[PDB]
Amino acid sequence: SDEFDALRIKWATLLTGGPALDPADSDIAARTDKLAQDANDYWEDMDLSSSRTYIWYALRGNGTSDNVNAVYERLRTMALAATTVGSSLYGNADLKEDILDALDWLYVNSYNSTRSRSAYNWWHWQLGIPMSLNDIAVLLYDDISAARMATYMDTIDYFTPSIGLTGAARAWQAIVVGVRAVIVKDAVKLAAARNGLSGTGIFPYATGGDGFYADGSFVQHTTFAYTGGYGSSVLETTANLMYLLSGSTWSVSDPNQSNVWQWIYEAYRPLLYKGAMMDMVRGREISRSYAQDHAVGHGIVASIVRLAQFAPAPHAAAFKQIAKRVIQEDTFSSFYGDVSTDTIRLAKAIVDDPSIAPAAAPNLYKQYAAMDRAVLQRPGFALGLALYSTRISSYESINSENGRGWYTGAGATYLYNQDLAQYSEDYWPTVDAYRIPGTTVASGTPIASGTGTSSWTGGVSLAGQYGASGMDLSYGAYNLSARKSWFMFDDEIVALGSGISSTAGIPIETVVDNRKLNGAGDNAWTANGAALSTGLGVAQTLTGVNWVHLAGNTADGSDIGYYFPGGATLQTKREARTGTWKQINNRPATPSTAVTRNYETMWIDHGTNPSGASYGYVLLPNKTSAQVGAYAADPAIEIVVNTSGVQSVKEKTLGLVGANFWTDTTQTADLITSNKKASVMTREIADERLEASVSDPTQANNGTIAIELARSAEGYSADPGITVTQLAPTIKFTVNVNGAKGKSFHASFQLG
Repeated sequence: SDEFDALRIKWATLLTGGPALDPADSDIAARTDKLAQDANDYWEDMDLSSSRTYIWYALRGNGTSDNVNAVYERLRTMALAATTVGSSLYGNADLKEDILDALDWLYVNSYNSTRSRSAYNWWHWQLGIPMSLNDIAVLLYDDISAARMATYMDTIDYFTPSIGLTGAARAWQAIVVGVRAVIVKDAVKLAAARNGLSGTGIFPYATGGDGFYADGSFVQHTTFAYTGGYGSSVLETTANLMYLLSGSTWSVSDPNQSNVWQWIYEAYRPLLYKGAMMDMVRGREISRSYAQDHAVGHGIVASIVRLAQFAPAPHAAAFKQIAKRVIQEDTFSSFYGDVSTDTIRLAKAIVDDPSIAPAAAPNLYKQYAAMDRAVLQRPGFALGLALYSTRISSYESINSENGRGWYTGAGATYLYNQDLAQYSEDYWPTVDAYRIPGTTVASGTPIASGTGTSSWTGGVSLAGQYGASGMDLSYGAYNLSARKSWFMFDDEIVALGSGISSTAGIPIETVVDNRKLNGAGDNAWTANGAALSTGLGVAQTLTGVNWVHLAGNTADGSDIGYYFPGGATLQTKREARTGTWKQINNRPATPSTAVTRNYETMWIDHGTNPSGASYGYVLLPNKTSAQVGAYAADPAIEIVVNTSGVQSVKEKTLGLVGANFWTDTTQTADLITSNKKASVMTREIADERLEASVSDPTQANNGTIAIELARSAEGYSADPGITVTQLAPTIKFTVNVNGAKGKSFHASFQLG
């Protein structure tokens, strides 16, 4: 026994769950059964003949990387079914050998050094297949002759001998080289795998391009917000590799590894809601049926549980508290239902320990300046905002995936409440892709995948408790510009639109909301105190609307109210929509099964070729019909301004004033005066203090932002970057935003 053997065994346990994997545990046993059932299904459908042209008819074609990668995944499942203590296939000789025969046959007829390393899809050949093959080699190590292992490992070395890529691709490379290095016992290669994590897109914070940013954002493919997609993969791989090497001669020593803890607290936590990983950060992966928000969120908690196994104090303890909470929070899909059996074992250990208390739910407003995203987390709900600009692309669509992701990041609002299933349960293949909530578009018209020509995208954060965002809109596919803002307060999100103009000759509309209803599609809903019909297939216009109320899919915690300052005319419809995942993910493996979901869609028609059009609505989560009407009788927010120059909203109760200035000219909105493009929010406590935060959303002002507040102060404290020049009779200061990268600067003034 050497250290390599020790490592190999440690990885085996990570795959199998270990020798102490208790079969009495309801969930552990529930998993060790589906594993065999799936293996027997594959083992039964195999072609065990010696003249076979394929292992599985369903996956024939030794050239289509897609099918071959799937073949190796199946053989991986089978290997697991044969090595997981508790499987009704544990230690089966015929199964082990039938697997090794398949591998040899694949070596000679498909996966070998005679093929191009860069053939479509390079990912399968260099990362996908090797990751499965390495796992099979570890699991069936003892039943693998030297002759066989050579063909397996030599081939993997040919495809991925080194680590030289970035982000996920880089981390994936590390785990390929590392596990193999363990199997063949190459301390040099294992040292290189360890060192790979210090590379671009992983441990070190990115300031541009792919990687994790200091502000919490994550980007991949240069211009896409990807915390929930490639980010998840980077996390999982980095967590698995680090855990593997922890304590060994190759244990990660890079001090930047501590950044990983921050990824959890800053990059992932604010974007999780009762087990769901917000879709706005999952790129093209929203089009994958096997990766809807909760399934993905489960994988993220699985990594947290993994880190909790070796992370230093007090992170391990905190990770455990985080996982425990998410597991209890998610009553939609059992967490133990789709994570590794080893994750179940470790998870249960945390959940059953009384000394471990569930972490508190996040409560904040966060601006992810680096990826044009923003989130509001509160008790009972969460709002995610997806924007795009000259820096972040509208959406990503490659390899025939996410072809209808058009407006998923164009001022799109995502509301999370007690209806944990809203965005799962086949939402993406059935929702109207042209009517993503919160967006302003040319009816039934798409836009291109790419960055915009506007730099003004982002917002300001007030001490991480309240905030405001904005997106200067100007699509390239057709003519349509507008100023769009969102103001996040306690339990109200005010949305404002102005300068809505177009010469496209296409009806222009703004989507107030588009929600998936219950199976019957009969969610009650009301307008101005009057109930509206609940039937499906009914379109109807609501004119002179002050407020609307929609009942959620759950008795409590999922109602949504909508208040319209000044009243509005609403175009709506309630319909059953059918579609297939194949329609948004055109890959042979994608199920073509038809699914039907019900929706209540509401939008404002601005007509064709509007000029200076505008809208203003307030989202009121978790309020009953009675409460929405109560609000309407004395709304807490007050629109200060909604012109193409400035959009401002005031929240009477909290003393909050938010203002988005869109031009480089001196302008005023209530107490706030600005001389440049800026996102500003102030909070006033009568005769106590005046708080203020300011950002340069354009991330391009190389000078300052001159602000003036119509109040007289007695003193102040401020972030460096802010220089105060006057406190009386009015407040005056400048914010040095050169290279601020969209961050907010905070000042606090003492009032007499």
